[PDB]
Amino acid sequence: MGQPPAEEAEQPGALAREFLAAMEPEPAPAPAPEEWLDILGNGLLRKKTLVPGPPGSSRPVKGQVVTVHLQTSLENGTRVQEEPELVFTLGDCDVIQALDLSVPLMDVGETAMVTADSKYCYGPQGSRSPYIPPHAALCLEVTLKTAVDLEHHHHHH
Repeated sequence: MGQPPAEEAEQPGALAREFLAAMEPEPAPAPAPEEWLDILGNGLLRKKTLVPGPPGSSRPVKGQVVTVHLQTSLENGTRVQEEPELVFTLGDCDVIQALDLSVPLMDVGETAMVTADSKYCYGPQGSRSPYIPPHAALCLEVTLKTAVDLEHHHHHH
């Protein structure tokens, strides 16, 4: 005996033969989850560690001006902007909020590819080189190469 019988009836009218088949799941190279860790758990802003800190890294604090290298691709793959070094005030929205958060989520020395909705990038804002289309999903690769402490002014409560 093979399998336990769980099939009742014969033909309810239709049958549907092997007519249209284009759903064949064959093993594809590069197993990527596609949907990574969403920074806000909102679905639009996700950070993927290419490398997550080679040495005994440290995550810069908001306030420290950190050097990021970003080269940003469009959701189709078109890299619209490249900048080998951008030093900005973390947490002070000195950048795109996607990045401003991704850095604290990044350890020093790592390179994270973040896909963030243009709304966290340059949706109705537009990017320096290309005015990035609104709510277009930006995929930016940021190298946190350096972090330096330069924030000791003011306070908030």
